[PDB]
Amino acid sequence: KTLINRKKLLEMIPLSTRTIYNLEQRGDFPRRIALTSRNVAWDLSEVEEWIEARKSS
Repeated sequence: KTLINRKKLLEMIPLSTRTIYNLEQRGDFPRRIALTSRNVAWDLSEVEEWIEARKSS
């Protein structure tokens, strides 16, 4: 339903861009979506699900 940008993602998750990228490459963070070859975004629902999964470990 909703795609969020880097700024909103970093406002939600207190992590740096580097750590989030490394987590994505490890398969441990929702993969960014290339809206274009210049624009990226994250599915809000997947970010929330990742937060809950971290809360449940």
